[PDB]
Amino acid sequence: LATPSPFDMEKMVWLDVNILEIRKSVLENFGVDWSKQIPGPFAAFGKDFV
Amino acid sequence: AAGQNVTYKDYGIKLEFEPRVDDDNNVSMRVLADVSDIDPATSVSL
Repeated sequence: LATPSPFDMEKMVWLDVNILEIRKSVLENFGVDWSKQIPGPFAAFGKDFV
Repeated sequence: AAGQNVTYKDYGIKLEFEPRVDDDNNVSMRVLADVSDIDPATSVSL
């Protein structure tokens, strides 16, 4: 004849979460940028024998 | 599919409540609480 409870009282849990992030960066661009591919010498010949 | 139907999306303040009570007036419940607003920064134009 005994009956159960409508529900059981559970235990409560507290959650504490921490997220930490640090970012650092450097960027350098120094100097002189010369050309590396340049035209060279040329030579041509032409003649009419007849 | 495809790449028409029109749907409506709720926004604002929304609550849902499902309580249960014991003989000692202990309350076991599930609660949803939502607060949302329209943000112009992330809106697209299509």
